[PDB]
Order: sequence, then C-alpha cells, then structure tokens
Amino acid sequence: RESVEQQADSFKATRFNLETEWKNNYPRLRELDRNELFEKAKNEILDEVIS
Amino acid sequence: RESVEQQADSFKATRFNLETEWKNNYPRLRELDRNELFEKAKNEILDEVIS
Repeated sequence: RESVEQQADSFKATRFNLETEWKNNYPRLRELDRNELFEKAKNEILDEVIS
Repeated sequence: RESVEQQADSFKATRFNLETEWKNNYPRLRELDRNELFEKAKNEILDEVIS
C-alpha cells in the first residue's frame, strides 16, 4: 500500500513530463501507436497514387 | 457452362459502366467501403480537434 502510493505519484509526474515534451516538440500533432501510423502512412501513399 | 460465359461478359460490361460513371462524377477521388469511410471520417475529426 505504501509503495504503490509512491509509484502512482511518480508515474503521474513522469507521464506529465512526457506530455509536456510532446507539446513542446509537436504541439500540432497527435500521438499514434505503431499500427495507427501504418494506417496513416498507407492512406498518404494512396493519395499520392491518385495525385 | 453456356450461361456462365454470358453472365461473365455481362458482369464485366456492367462493372465497366459503374467505373465509367465513377470517373465522370469523381475523377479525383478513391472508392472506399463503409468501414474505410468511417476511418477516414474519424481522422478528419481528429484533425479538426487539433486545428
């Protein structure tokens, strides 16, 4: 119980730092996982094929 | 055997007419099914959220 409280606060702070870095570097972008990036990449490829 | 040959030619001609209509109406667009349109629509929504 004592350990998990400390870990939860540390994890929340760590996640906040990661989010702050994302905003500072990529404020106008959206975070996507590996699968979603693959879907976005293929759609762009199809657009270039049409263009 | 005789019937399927006639049907295959008719289906090919029918598909050609549908493709010709697509080019005449939407030459610069890509045909997508119901699922793919849903994926495209949600991505546009996320873009508007960021904008």
